[PDB]
Amino acid sequence: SSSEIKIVRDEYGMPHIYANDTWHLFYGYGYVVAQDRLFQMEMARRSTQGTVAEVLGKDFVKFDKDIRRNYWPDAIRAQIAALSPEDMSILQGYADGMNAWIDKVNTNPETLLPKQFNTFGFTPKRWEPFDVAMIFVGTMANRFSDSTSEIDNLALLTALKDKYGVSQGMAVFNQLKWLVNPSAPTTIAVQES
Amino acid sequence: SNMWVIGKSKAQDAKAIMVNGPQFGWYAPAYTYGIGLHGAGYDVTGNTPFAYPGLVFGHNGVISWGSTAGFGDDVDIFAERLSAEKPGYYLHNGKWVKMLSREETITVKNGQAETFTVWRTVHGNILQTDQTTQTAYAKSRAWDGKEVASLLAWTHQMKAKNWQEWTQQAAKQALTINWYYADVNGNIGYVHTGAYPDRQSGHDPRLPVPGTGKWDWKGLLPFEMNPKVYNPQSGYIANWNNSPQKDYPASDLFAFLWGGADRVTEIDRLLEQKPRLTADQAWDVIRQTSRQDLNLRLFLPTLQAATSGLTQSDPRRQLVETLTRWDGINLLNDDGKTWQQPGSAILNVWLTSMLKRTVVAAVPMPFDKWYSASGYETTQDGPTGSLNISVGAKILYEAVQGDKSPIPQAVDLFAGKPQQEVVLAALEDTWETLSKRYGNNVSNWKTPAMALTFRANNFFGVPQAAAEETRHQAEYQNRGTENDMIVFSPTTSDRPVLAWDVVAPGQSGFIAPDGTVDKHYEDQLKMYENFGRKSLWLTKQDVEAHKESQEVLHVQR
Ligand SMILES: [Ca+2]
Repeated sequence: SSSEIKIVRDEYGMPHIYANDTWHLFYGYGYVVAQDRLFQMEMARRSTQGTVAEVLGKDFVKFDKDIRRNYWPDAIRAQIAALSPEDMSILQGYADGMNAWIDKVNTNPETLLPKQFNTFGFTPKRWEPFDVAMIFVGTMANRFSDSTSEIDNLALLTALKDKYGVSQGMAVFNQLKWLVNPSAPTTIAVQES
Repeated sequence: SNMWVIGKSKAQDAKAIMVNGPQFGWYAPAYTYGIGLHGAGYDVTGNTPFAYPGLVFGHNGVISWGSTAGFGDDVDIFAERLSAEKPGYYLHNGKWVKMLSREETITVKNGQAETFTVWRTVHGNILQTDQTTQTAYAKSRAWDGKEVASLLAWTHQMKAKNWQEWTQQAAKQALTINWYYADVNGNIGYVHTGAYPDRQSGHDPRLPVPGTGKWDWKGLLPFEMNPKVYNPQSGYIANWNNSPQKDYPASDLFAFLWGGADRVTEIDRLLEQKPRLTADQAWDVIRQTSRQDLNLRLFLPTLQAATSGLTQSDPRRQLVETLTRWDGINLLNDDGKTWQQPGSAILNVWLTSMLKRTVVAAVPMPFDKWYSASGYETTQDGPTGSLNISVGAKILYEAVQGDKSPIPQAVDLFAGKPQQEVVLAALEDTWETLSKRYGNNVSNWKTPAMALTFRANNFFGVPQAAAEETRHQAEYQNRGTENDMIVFSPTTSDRPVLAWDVVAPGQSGFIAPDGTVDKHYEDQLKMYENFGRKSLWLTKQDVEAHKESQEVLHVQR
């Protein structure tokens, strides 16, 4: 069947999802993630959207403001709205899968609720496609692809000019923060390109 | 993050071998999540950070893929021109343009709420403003508006069956990331993926540009321009966040450089060493590189030359002889807390002293603090990520190369003194410092080993577990957060593919309300520490053969 989602766990607990369509396949994935890593995922959602002070307090206000100032939520929603129904299924399947398991947990918290929700004094909320997208945006795009020190570099350069004069300040800048160095060991050999 | 890919011509008893060690820090519960997907055109196995829809590490029985951080320059800052009167406007192409703005309310558990505004221009969100210059800085990313497409390219690539299909997806991944390929036929490939700006002529990407119009990027460079190799003449592909290719410019970070001193050399040495490598040998490179001091190789010749005319009773000469006798591989003593040889401690003190006398001296305060680290700095929990050669150390290496270095020495870092005299002065400092703490008998120096901590707070500094959930490993290992190996066409099996991984502490982070910990909460922790690994299953018969449980759902959209 098309309604059927089979979940097989191996000797390490690693889940394997058997499904006939995209929505059912990502629903299965979403479901096991909510089973295995709900507190982690929940904290990862608040970290990537800047909503930690709500449950954790005063100490995270600066963190929350810094996260919100580094993105444009509306630009992310517009990319979601432009997806094709097959692409959209991935994200919707996933959020739906998670929600299915959050509903049972929230229904039977005396045995299903992750101990840390009790510790931290809050409970899990339902997910939407925007939330799934933000997990990737916040930890892959801002973690590994958002690197610059240009304002700082300018500050440094200004101090080198005040020390060695204008032309000298600039040549020292090139010695400390060169653009390229032809002796750098490379992944692609020079014969290749 | 490191990776080594071995093709047909370098592989022994297989056609292709892929070993990946993504480095993101050590966390409890695991940074990555193990998952197999079978249906709707997908047939994959692997693990991926934060259980993203697409698997960063894994294979589909035909091809295998992996990643390492790219570090290309894909972000530039635009100095926006504001008017004192007419606020919330900026000058662009001779018109006063209005900024996008949004208000935000930060709700605070047990405190008052807080609201602020976020501003945005054509170039990007505003970082900071200088109302004295009447300048606002906007951070411009080449991948702005392709975030979602990058996620989907990472998902769709799992279905590729060849290089041709695989690169159609690589062309849509817009973040600066290295992608790797291997297949059942022994083919291997590499792509430095990402969206890079087509800059205006005379744009120096290390420094801000005016955002008034003339400095605006021309667009984005085509994918034909992205560094890539297929079936390289060497038989292998190695990366440890080094330069992709000759003359490729790195990130603008002051602290990031691609120079003659690079930790990828440590991988290359080992892969060129043996004409062919087996899977156990390819796996074994993790153990060696985990334990290798990264500075020994770079400055041993320099220290040797400087102490060559010194006497045997000279302590500065003794210290160099200790290092000469050493292979650079750190091993713990029986005590689980100290290293067998004092090499790293010596290089650490020497290097700190050397930096203070050379690079630090040439830079004005407080910019001098950016170049003073030796790269051994840690705490009680050990390093937060990988060990690397510090920026100051890469700059000092070029200086000690003298004229063999391609980098013009605008200021002589040795400030008119012969090299040997600065080296010997730093060696005197070293001896004075270390002998004071450990005594005069170098042979009984028991130096402190670095440790490994699986942190309860995620990389943002936000709790993702209870503090008590923190795990400790005695030996610091400069390796992936996870390690995975894929072997295509083993001669050793009937199986066309074999794959292994390790996801520590375990698959599950579940703790029941009563304090009852899941069965898979920490069953991979000891495996991690002793360089072990678990089989990854793809086919139904393997999965069936190894099943521990089954759950069937009947759901309709
Ligand atoms: Ca830049």
